[PDB]
Amino acid sequence: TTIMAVQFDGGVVLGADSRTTTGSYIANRVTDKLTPIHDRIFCCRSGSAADTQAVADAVTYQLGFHSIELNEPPLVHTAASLFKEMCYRYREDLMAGIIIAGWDPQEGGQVYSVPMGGMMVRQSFAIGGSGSSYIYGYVDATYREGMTKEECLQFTANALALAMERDGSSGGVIRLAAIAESGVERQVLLGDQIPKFA
Amino acid sequence: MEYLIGIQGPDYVLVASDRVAASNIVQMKDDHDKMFKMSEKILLLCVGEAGDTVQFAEYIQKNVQLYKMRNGYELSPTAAANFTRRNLADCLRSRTPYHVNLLLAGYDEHEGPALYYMDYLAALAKAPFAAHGYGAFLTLSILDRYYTPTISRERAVELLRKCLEELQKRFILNLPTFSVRIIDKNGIHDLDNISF
Amino acid sequence: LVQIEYALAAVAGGAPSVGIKAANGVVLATEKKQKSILYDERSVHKVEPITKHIGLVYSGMGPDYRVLVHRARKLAQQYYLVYQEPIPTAQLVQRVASVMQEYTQSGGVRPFGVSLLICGWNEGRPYLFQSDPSGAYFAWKATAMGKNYVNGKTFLEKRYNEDLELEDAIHTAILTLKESFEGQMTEDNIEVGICNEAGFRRLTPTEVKDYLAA
Amino acid sequence: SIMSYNGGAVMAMKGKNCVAIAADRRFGIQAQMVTTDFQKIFPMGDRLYIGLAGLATDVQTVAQRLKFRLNLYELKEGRQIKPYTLMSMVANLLYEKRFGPYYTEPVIAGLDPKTFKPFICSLDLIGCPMVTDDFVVSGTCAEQMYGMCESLWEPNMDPDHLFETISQAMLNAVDRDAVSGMGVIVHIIEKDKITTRTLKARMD
Amino acid sequence: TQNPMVTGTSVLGVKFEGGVVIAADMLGSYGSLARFRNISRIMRVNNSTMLGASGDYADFQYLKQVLGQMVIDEELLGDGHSYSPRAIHSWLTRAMYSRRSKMNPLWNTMVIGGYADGESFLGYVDMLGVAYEAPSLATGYGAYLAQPLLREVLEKQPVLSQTEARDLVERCMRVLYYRDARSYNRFQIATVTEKGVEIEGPLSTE
Amino acid sequence: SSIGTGYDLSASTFSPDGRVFQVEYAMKAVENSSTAIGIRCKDGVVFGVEKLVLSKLYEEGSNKRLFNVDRHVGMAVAGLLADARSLADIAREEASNFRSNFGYNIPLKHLADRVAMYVHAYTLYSAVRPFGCSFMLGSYSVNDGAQLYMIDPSGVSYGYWGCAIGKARQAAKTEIEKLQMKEMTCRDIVKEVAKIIYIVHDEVKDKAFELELSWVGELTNGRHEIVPKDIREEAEKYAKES
Amino acid sequence: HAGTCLGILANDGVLLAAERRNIHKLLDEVFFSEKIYKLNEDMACSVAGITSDANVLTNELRLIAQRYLLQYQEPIPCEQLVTALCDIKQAGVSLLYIGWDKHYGFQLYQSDPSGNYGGWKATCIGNNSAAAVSMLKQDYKEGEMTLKSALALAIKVLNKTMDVSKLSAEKVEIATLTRENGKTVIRVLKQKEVEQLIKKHEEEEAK
Amino acid sequence: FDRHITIFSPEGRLYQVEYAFKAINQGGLTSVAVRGKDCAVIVTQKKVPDKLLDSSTVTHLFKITENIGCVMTGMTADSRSQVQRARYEAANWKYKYGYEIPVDMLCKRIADISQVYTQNAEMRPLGCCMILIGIDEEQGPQVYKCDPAGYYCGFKATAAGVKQTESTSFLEKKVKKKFDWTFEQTVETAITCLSTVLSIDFKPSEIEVGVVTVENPKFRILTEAEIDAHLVAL
Amino acid sequence: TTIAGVVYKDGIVLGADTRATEGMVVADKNCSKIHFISPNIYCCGAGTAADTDMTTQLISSNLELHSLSTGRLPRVVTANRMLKQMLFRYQGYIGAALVLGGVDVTGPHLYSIYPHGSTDKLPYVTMGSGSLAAMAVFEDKFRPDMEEEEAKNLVSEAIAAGIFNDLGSGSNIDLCVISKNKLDFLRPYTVPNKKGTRLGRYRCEKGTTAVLTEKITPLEI
Repeated sequence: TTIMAVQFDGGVVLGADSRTTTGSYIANRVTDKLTPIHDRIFCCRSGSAADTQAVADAVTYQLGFHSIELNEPPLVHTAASLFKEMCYRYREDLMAGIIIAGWDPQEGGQVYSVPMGGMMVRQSFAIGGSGSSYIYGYVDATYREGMTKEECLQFTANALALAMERDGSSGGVIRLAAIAESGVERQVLLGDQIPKFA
Repeated sequence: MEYLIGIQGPDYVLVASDRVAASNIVQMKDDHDKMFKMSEKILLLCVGEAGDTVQFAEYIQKNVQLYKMRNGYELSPTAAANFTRRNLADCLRSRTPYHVNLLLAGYDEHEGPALYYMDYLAALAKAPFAAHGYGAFLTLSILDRYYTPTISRERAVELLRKCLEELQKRFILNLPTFSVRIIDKNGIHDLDNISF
Repeated sequence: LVQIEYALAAVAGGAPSVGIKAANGVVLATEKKQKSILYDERSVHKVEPITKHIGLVYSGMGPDYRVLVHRARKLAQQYYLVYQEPIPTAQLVQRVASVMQEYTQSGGVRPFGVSLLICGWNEGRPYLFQSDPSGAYFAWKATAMGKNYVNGKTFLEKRYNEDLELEDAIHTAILTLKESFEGQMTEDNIEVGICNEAGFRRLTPTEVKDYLAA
Repeated sequence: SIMSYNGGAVMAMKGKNCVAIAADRRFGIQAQMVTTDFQKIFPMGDRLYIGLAGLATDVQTVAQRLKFRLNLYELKEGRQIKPYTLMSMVANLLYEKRFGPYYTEPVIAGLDPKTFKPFICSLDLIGCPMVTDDFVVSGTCAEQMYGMCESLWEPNMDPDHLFETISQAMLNAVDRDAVSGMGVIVHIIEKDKITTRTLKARMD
Repeated sequence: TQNPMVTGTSVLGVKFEGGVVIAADMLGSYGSLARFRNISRIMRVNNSTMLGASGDYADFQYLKQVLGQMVIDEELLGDGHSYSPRAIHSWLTRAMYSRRSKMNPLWNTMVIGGYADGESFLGYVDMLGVAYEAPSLATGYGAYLAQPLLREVLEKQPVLSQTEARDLVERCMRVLYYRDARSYNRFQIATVTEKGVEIEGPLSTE
Repeated sequence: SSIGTGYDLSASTFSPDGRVFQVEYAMKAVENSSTAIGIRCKDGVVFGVEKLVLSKLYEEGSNKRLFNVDRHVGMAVAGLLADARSLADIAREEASNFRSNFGYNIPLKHLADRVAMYVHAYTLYSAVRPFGCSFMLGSYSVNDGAQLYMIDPSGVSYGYWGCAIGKARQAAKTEIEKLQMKEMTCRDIVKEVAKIIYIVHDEVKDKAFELELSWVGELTNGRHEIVPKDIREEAEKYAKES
Repeated sequence: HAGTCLGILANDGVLLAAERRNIHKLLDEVFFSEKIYKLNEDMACSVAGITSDANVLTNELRLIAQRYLLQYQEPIPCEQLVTALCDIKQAGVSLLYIGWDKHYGFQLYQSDPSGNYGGWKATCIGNNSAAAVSMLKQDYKEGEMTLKSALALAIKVLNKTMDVSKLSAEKVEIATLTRENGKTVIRVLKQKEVEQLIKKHEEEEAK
Repeated sequence: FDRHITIFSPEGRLYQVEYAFKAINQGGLTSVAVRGKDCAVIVTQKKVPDKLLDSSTVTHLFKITENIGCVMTGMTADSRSQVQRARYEAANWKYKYGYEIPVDMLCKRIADISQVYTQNAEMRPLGCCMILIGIDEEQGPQVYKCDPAGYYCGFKATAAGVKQTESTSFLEKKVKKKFDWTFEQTVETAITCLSTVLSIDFKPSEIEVGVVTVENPKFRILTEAEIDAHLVAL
Repeated sequence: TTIAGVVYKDGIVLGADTRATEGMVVADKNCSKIHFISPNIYCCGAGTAADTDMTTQLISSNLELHSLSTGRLPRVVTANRMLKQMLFRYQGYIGAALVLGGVDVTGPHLYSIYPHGSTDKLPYVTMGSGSLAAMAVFEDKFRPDMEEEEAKNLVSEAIAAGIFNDLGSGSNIDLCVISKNKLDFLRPYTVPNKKGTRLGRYRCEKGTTAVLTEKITPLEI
């Protein structure tokens, strides 16, 4: 798995691969690891494919009921704090590494990373999954401060393609998502549309 | 290990058991009755671990004595065997199983004499003759050799003594003294102790 | 036994329902009037299925029926998980009437204001029972509850003959609701459910209009 | 292998308008014969038998829990049980204690009391039903009678031809098993009679 | 925690004439991986108590909201009574001891600093409920790499000034950056006085 | 007049014209207690309580009629004070369990519904009586701005610009309507909140009283605090001169 | 008072004699177990109550009759099954109990609704009980009673307690419990055998 | 003692349930709902009883899910409590079954909660009624209503509150002559219904209107100037 | 075990073999591995054999209670989410590997359900021990939006690729075709491997086995 979220001025940019393995066999190769938690809040699932689905479906319930009571679009910090309290209470029985990125009117685009153990920290860009280790040097080097929406998409798509080439547990196609005030824009990069670095 | 044996005839359920109870290398008691009487006409020969014998056999002795008080008539030996088998079986999946090897023996006014066998897993088997302990390995084939189904009760005492002399000759544990008692139609008598 | 006698007053004030056990089938016909044209006639249903082969109708209080139609569906599936066979109609009514008895027994809870008519089909033989709010249940050939059920059971006793088929029982069930209707019954004002070898199903309203042409 | 603690060898075989269930007679602790008259086939109706192998104390426990649940069934329903339903009654008795199982694998064999069609079945230790048209086996010597029954079973057998087929399969399988034997008992369930034969076997 | 996931490292602490300074680096390690490089491991508990913790950073974020809410709960009823630094230290000893007795410890090691009623307080709490007070504290490999540097100055000079103990901590941070593999370049020193808790920015070793 | 039937002995019983009297009797304890007012401005929320002193032996600060239920929300109660301290402790636990689950300060539109559905829940059963205390809640934040809600013993919770609870709630509201508070600032209404208290106090019947004041607003960074001894003394001088 | 079941003890069997009461014509004549409810292989019963509270009292007796058999692998003695329900009713219908056990032979009991039982040689419960309890005390050889002599006494005292002009030959439910070849037989007698006892009574009492 | 709890009368009536319908008329307000061929509209009175009310906090229309709307009529504190179960039971359906709850099954869920108040004597019925409007995936628009008794029927148009009977006769008469509605001019049917029986029709900021449509299934409360457009054309 | 599924623009085609093994010896030659859930949702089953049976029966009863109460045909996402919220609760201690597939009002949907509670919605899945052999055929010969008989030839070739290549698979091919209109439950669809006709004649004559005793019990008619 290789997931990635990048914050820009006005929203966030998401990214994940599409490979779920069972050891060294690829059971699914078109997985959707970008799950909509709310209308302008996603999560990126990494780790146990059963734990991350059963946590994200519970936070979609907990945030959806929270949002209709308050009659407001919910905070992205509120969504990640639900992931924090879920991952922290059950980390003796979960292997769920989540990064939460979305938009809310109070403080704009936000990226929160909830790794295994269930700590929560707001990062300017977060990387996760087993293939995140292969691109720490790449994303720490070419991350400018104040990239545009189109520039964070290529920065996410280059960095995922570099890790899919190196990680056996990663691979497949690149699923990108941009969340801003206007809505969610989802595109899927397959074939020669994915970047190749030789 | 401790030793049990039963020989069923046409009208008697002759049983014997050792009179030794042992810790590590010493043996602590030279006259230890391992037979528990439950009715006027049934017994229960219980061996096994330390502690589980006197906790299970006393439990079965008073719950069968409770049947006589509530009703006036005592249990049949078959129903007391299945009552014993019922309690030992459904406790071996619990947190506190019992490791008791039993040999139940009673007489019935209608069904006749009966000897029952069960292991520590509570698998009840009615047998013409049965034995327990490590000394069962020696003494079953004297019984497989010389047991007729119509053996007299005086030829069953001498069949019993052939088995116990086999333990004196061949078995490594010192089992010098045995309690011997008969379960004919008049109840539980008590034959003289076979000792060496 | 005071509230139980008063719950039967809530049954006998309820809408008429008629059940007739034919030779090869059982028919459950009832009254579904609406107070206004504003009520959607097809939104809620009175004849209601339990299994593939058991349905039941009521006379009495509407919401108390749904508690019994939700328990009778559980009790039919708690049978089917254990025995892997569709529940006998005799065994279903024993469990439903035990639930209805369970609220008369406990204090601070009123009984159900509902009598039930429970059709069914087992082993090639039809079944029609009736469970009372007391927890009593009786096997019937033909009966009725609701408003004017004393007039209904005397009307059924003159026009019952155990050699009649299922198509002949749908007529004598609508003719029993005809006597105490007070209006003009369309395809929407009544609800009919039939139970045969093929199973239980409530009749679609276009199927009922063919029977209303008699 | 705790199901080889007492041995056990139970087999059912379907014939034409009749079934046959057969089992051995040995009760043994690990390798020690205790009795030669141990019951493994239990009557569960007029013409419907169950046979239980495996750990011998669950041979006696499951046969009594089932007879407990069968007598409540046969009196509440007011009719004898269908053999397809006794399959699911055992399959719920065994799956209820899944996490820690009854160490038995029952095979049932009987006739449908309204149709008299032959029915045989087998169940795993956690209650997985298995309806076959030829034969089912269970016990310590399972592969030995798997091979004797795809050599001898032909379809549509007479009851005197079915009895030879299931007994010649039981005898030659328990003679190649050390812990199963000491005599074989055979039940032939027909429409009008039950013939129980115990037959001459090698006593180890 | 039964297995720590994102850990901290050595938290210092030394009391001086009229206050306590503790320090910690701004880094969470996911098993020899500098994964989170901008986290604060020093808590402002209330106006007279401060707290820094080593060990699992997720368990420390649990203690920031339990001990954080407990401070707010005392400020609502307005009785004038705050918690003393000895009170947080004695509360936190009971919290960490109760979790080892359920065999579910909080994998941390706290340094409770504090100045109240004209006394500097400095208290250590382990993951086993081991608690004491000392003129100098250092958890982790600071107990080997910096606690010798703190105990040698506090024997010759038993009372330090604020600037004496500040430069002493920064001498011990530089030894930790040179000799602890889990350490990090950016750290922060927080200081309690008679004025209150003041956490400083991302100070760097050089 | 009186009724001898038992349609007013439980709150689990309607009257034959569709009234729950035990709720309507519970808001007679509120309608008999001293007056508490709260006025919202363009930059915050100011409370003010006519606190009756019942004995000269009681210390200044006894019977605190202005609670703090979170670090951003206040509470001004009326009615039976022992029940108000239990709804203070419920409002604190609701505000505490929100931050323990969602990780930020609880909104005031949502705090005054969790509490209002706790008050409502005792107006349904024959085992508990309704609360004898209406109360107010006021907060200020960058997100939500200034908000002031009141909760009745029935459990209804509306949002107000100005509020009054107590026996002079009718005379206080007609003074609050004289104010045009949507343009005034928060310090200028502490002059006015303390003014309305000294007007509606019937000094003939009630013997003597203290004045409690507390704001929450943008001049103390959105936390609820008791008005200090300087600004409360000036507002008590501008009122008693008026 | 609803039922009219009556027990009669003999030297070689016990018999229950219940009448099938059908109030309305549109009640379905059930082909199931109607009036004499078999409890286990050697014991039967009959209740003086409605057939819904019958199914609660009999399916509780059948739990006791099978929790015994699960525990001892013997059939329950025909007083302990009576006693165990009388302990449950002590913490609302009257019953009879016919059965056989190896201890006290053929047995007949009568549980009061209060929770009291008693061994009877012949008794009645339900509709017109004391009218037929008194008629049994007139003519019952307490010890010299054969089964058919007890069976003729049943349809004698039922011809003076129920109905009109036919003794309701299709609405009387005699069941006899006998010993035969070691096992225990419970014969709900058929309609042809129940009609001939009416024929053998109407011929013998007219002549 | 059969008038102080929910047990039967000797005539077979539940008096507390009948008294609970009288509790709906104590609010002094009236709500009217109506179904169109592709739309569903609810219309209430919005009475501002005090000049110091923040009028944004006085409402009776509530979002239950993203595309199921509500309108509560009756005791206001009981109304917010029965919204909270509908808020819960509609989000619990989405978590257990993976699709949006119908308006069919949400009324039947709420009415089954309300039946328990009419059978246990330890609790009173809620003195308020719910009218749920929403678009089904396969049946079009739906307008249903729960009552304190427990009845969950489906409606072409309905009413609630003090003018319930008078508004029904206005809605019956329009539902007999034509198909009772067409598209989102169905809003004009409901606003005339609440203005005929209450006989005021004073201002366009004294009502509250909510809609669901086929082309936009989400429940959207119309604004003041958006609802002045239907009233200037009325 | 070799179970598979595919989506064919008009519904779902589910396939399964029939060999049930107890160890490495064939127990049942005619096992049934495609299970009923609703009249429009079936479910192939691998993994632990009893944990598949008693789970899909539990879902088929909990979703009939949903079906009668809603009064309309159930959705496949309901059967997905009943299964994944149950298998997650048992933490994989019940080995249910499922190829849930069905046709509801939203269209054709097919899911693969893993024992730890992870689900995955694909146009084609295979599970079981012969699952890797059957994805060879789907990764080679699947195209989106096929026809009915084209998809049945794909799934039957996929299950046969698991029959001839996995040891714990064989003896027949079960098919199940679900559309919006019909439901073809094809239980003996393809018989690739048959038992060979025996050359000898080994029939036990009457009187070969000696008997010790014989008790005959006549039964009533």
